[PDB]
Amino acid sequence: KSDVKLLGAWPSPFVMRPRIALNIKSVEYEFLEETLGSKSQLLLESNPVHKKTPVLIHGGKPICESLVIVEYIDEVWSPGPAILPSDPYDRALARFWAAYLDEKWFPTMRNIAAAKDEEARKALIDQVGEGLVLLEDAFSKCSKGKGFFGGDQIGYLDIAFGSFLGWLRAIEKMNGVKLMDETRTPGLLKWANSFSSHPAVKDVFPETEKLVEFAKVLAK
Repeated sequence: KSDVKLLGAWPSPFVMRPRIALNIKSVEYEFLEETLGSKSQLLLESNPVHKKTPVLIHGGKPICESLVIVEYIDEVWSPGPAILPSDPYDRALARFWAAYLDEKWFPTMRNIAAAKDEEARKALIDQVGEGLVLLEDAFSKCSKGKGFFGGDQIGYLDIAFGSFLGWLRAIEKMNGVKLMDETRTPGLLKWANSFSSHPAVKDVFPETEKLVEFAKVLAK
């Protein structure tokens, strides 16, 4: 446990990702929580560049960036279940879509809240919805009719996309929209229960109402 420490604000999609990976590999670790109102001194010297979490500390060495940490964990604990696909092409697709999610989709969803007008807001929501259609199609190709983006087994892209599910539902609820439905995202609807119920996920997965009430705390 003391060999592996995870620095993280909570709740957070990015912090959730290494927690799931560690769970998949059955790795004991201590969770160091960053508390609201200040950056810890350990954070400031572990991640001096970005000053944010997650930071995995493995034998007093810091690894930053949530996806970089997931692949680090996959590689170091290579005995355990594979997190990334084994085929080079499948891995490239998995990395491609996680990058899309982090650089384009989630920033767009998070911008909804800051929209100035109802037109701007609607535009953003439409864009989040179109990204889901893209992700439904990616799920079809990646899953091959199995449970997960990773196939029969939870994988890297499940972790990247699933980490945001709680925030997707909160923003759906708070904006009064259904972005993920049976007509346009039937596979993702099913996968979202498979993911959130997964043994390596369910104890670190947030109640939607929790995140809604928490967004209201943050509003300061």
